Amino acid sequence: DIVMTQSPLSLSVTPGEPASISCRSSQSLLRRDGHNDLEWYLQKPGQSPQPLIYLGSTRASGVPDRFSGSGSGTDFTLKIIRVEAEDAGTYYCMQNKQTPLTFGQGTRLEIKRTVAAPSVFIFPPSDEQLKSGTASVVCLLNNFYPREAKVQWKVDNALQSGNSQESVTEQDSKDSTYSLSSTLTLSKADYEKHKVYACEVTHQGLSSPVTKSFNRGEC
Amino acid sequence: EVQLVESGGGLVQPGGSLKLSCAASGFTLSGSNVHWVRQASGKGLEWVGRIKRNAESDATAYAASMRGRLTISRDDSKNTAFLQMNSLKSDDTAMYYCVIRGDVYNRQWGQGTLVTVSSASTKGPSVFPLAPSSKSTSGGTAALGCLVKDYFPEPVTVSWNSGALTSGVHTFPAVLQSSGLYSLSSVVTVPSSSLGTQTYICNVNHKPSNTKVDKRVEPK
Repeated sequence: DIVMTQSPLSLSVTPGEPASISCRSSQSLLRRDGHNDLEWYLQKPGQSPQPLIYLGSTRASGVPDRFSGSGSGTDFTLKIIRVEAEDAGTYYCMQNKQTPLTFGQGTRLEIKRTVAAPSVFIFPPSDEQLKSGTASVVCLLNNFYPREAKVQWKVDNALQSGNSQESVTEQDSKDSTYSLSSTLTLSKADYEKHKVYACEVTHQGLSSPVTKSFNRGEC
Repeated sequence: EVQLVESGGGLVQPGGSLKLSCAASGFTLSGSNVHWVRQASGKGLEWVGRIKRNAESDATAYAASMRGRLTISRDDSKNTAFLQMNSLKSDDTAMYYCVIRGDVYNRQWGQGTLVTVSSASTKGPSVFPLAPSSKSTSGGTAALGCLVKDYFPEPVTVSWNSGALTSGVHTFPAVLQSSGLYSLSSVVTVPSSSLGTQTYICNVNHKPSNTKVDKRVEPK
């Protein structure tokens, strides 16, 4: 099988600045006609891969001037002359010379933007969830940059360790930010045994960590 | 119009079989080479196999990893391509994509169909509101949502106000809980001045268990 080695595996570029991705083929992809059996795909968050370049350098329909494929034989480059927020996603090179078709590891393009502190919201268990015999406390960290964020949970000043799960959305295609949900799982009996539910957030965009809390039974 | 309908996916037990379908609309499949590519959650792209066009003797090739477990065919009378996968293992769990290599829909990929190879049974989700309150207000902005808990397998689709509400929406990736069941939250940030007047419904559909719920999220 032809091996496709992509480089780098990730990069963070500020909009308006250029981006370059390398792809090395283990075998010659050069055709008799001067082209190469090399393609470039972009996969945006929550989407299928989409063609960008084929025949090594031909732009796919609707793909703008700012995107270019170059190289020959074994060494390939995808260039984005001017990076845009919409470009956020994973880029893959692919050989279509022969079967099996083979792809590179993929390159995640992060759109670099200005540091943005999260907006923090806390949701007690719903009365309807409590009715079903279960309790989930949700802490929301909205629209922040960079993605590195830390959430600490305290229940009556007791640090919670192992009873929470986090989920981070992919980089937003428009505003270049991330969002995080942290869920604290407890039994209804434990939820009812305590008063203060606190979510502590640490992020580059906050001078000091921010705490959002509620008291069970509004107390 | 040009379209690629994908189905035949879903939940299957280890050792089981699945027949994926790739239905073409607006163009004739017999004139195109149809490929299949998979992607495990958070992973890269892996070619599975292909079927060449009629003018290319309907020639089939398959990935070495899928060692004599695959059968690609076409029903030209139905204008559909099929990927038959036998003796499925947990590592075959992935989104499977139908890829057209031809005149129309050239190097374009279908939306894909998710294949889950697991011994766990289907479970419809519980849908709970994440009501807006003072604790979920920051300045002149309020956040609200829906907790989509305890379902299996993936996927779950969530929309707001039947697709009319999209701005400020974050449907979080599902996290697999210790129970072996998934859970996700879908949230919206809205103006707080709209809390008592505008209605916010979340439309949840877990197709694997035929669970569709329209849940109104009200303040307090």
